[PDB]
Amino acid sequence: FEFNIMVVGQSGLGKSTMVNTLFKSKVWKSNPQMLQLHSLTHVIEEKGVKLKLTVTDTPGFGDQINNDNCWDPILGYINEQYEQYLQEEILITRQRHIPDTRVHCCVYFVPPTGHCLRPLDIEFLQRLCRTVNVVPVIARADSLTMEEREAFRRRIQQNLRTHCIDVYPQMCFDEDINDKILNSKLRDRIPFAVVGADQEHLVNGRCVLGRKTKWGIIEVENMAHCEFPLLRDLLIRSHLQDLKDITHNIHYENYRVIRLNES
Ligand SMILES: Nc1nc2c(ncn2[C@@H]2O[C@H](COP(=O)(O)OP(=O)(O)O)[C@@H](O)[C@H]2O)c(=O)[nH]1
Ligand SMILES: [Mg+2]
Repeated sequence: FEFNIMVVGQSGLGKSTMVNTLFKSKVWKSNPQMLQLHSLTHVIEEKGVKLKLTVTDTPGFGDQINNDNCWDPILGYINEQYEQYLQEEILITRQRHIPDTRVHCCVYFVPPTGHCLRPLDIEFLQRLCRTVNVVPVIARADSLTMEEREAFRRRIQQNLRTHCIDVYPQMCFDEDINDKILNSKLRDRIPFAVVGADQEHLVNGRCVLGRKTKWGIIEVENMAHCEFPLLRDLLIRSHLQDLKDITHNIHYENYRVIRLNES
């Protein structure tokens, strides 16, 4: 019943706002200077299904002049959870339920530059997708027009293919034809053009999360405004269990194979 998300990206990309946008979404009838990793856990529920959701907010990388090996604090934390799960699994006397602190999905925030992936993003995504499920998003997508979001999305998809970045949902995990059709529609939308908002607003008799601009409000849970519902339903509803299966059966097993061979 445990599910762990981690937001990863440069500072000023709306990551902390996105953590609050998830934890206060209207899908649920239940309302609820950083320099280290901070995990926020809330045992949420939707329609009679209890879920212990944990979202780990990360400090900003890429803000320094020298950002070489800035991925190691994140890659080190992910491997720590694999190592702790492995040590609990190899004990002679084990716990009846091993606590699952492994990251089941990483949400990587791409700056809305409108150009393409930067060398920093490529190096981070290449090493992240090797050990964890990664779903990239176009951060603060409202800073780009609808036509610019689509063109920027396509160029990123081209960068992911040229640099061999297998992003969730990985095409090598679609067995059923129904999965091949549903996931192909998702990969066409990744990276999601997301917009975050932790502020509520009264919009004609409805309470909604949104960003207040000059000529209206950007309802973040409205598909006609942004693609946050696509990211939200993937993580919480449609692909929650599949993310946990791939984390356990693929990523953790790969870590286990390496550790037991070098031992
Ligand atoms: N245009 C736009 N601005 C946003 C969005 N989300 C957050 N912001 C703004 O970005 C600023 C910093 O956001 P924050 O969540 O702290 O970014 P973080 O450093 O990655 O955690 C805030 O002033 C927010 O108002 C968004 O979806 N669109
Ligand atoms: Mg933040």
